[PDB]
Amino acid sequence: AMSGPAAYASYVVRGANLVTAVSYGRAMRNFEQFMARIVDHPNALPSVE
Amino acid sequence: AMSGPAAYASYVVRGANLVTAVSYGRAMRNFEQFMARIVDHPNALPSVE
Repeated sequence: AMSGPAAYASYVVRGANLVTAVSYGRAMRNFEQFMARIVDHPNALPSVE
Repeated sequence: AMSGPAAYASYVVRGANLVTAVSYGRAMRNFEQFMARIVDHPNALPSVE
């Protein structure tokens, strides 16, 4: 017996990646984390937890 | 005597322009108004008015 997930994780190109996917021809996994670290906390050192 | 602007037009790379400027090698002009055509309201034909 084991207990894992039941479904796939869903990744989809939503409203901010979809502009750079169309216009630049490059997209990114999870835009919201890249934006919330470059401009929101620019001096946050990479910690583990 | 003519009427004209008192100052220059501003363009700042703040916001979502700064993420793609750092992560990728490119940057829009007016990313926000450019976003409202592609994902916020698609298949709308260009009209001058």
